[PDB]
Amino acid sequence: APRSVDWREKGYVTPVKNQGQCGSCWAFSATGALEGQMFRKTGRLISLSEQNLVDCSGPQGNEGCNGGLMDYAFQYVQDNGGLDSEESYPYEATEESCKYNPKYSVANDAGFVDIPKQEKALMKAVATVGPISVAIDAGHESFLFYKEGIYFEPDCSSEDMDHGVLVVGYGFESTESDNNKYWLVKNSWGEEWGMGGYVKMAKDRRNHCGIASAASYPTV
Ligand SMILES: *[C@@H](O)[C@H](Cc1ccccc1)NC(=O)[C@@H](NC(=O)OCc1ccccc1)C(C)C
Repeated sequence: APRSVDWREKGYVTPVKNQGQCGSCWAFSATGALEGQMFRKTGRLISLSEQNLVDCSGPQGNEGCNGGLMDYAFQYVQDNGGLDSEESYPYEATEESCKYNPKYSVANDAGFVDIPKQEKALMKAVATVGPISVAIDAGHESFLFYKEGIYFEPDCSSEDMDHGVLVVGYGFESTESDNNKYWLVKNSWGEEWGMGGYVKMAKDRRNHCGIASAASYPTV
């Protein structure tokens, strides 16, 4: 596979968004992965509605601001036959009744692919598919205050993930410890967080923070 991948340079990725004070990371991860696959198919990058998923994907198993799963989000778009754009169905950071309107749907998918729980398998998917939805253990003060460099948290769990994010690539950079590989991760905490809203997470370091444990993408 390539040593370095950055799907932002290919036009697959919208600007960093902000979920606010709502447990809806899973919806931002899902829209990001679907935004990439819709671009792959149509050549048009359109921001998609997280509020659509928060409000409407309950029947697939999601719980709005109280958590959810990207796979469930991908299931909703398939079962629902569409997903509205972000401009038509903007984000309110609160759970409301479903207001989906198919006339403003800009995205569809025919299911989703679960990536084996191997960092090598995740690398193959990022190199060939596009941005991938992943779950990580982000429940550490070090993650809140991250600014730059490769993020490594010794107390991160590979099995207790609590935060959905989007792998848009991977790469390397020389470091003190010679642990130079990283996943390029788009967060949904606004661009003031981290590096323009992005973080470089340690790659090939015992599945750090569980990044390969719950990876998937929509089929478009
Ligand atoms: C990210 O904003 C969100 C925060 C949160 C963590 C734990 C519990 C609630 C909310 N993280 C997730 O949604 C989390 N999902 C998760 O733990 O899946 C289990 C689940 C919880 C609630 C409803 C349905 C499933 C990420 C995506 C792993």
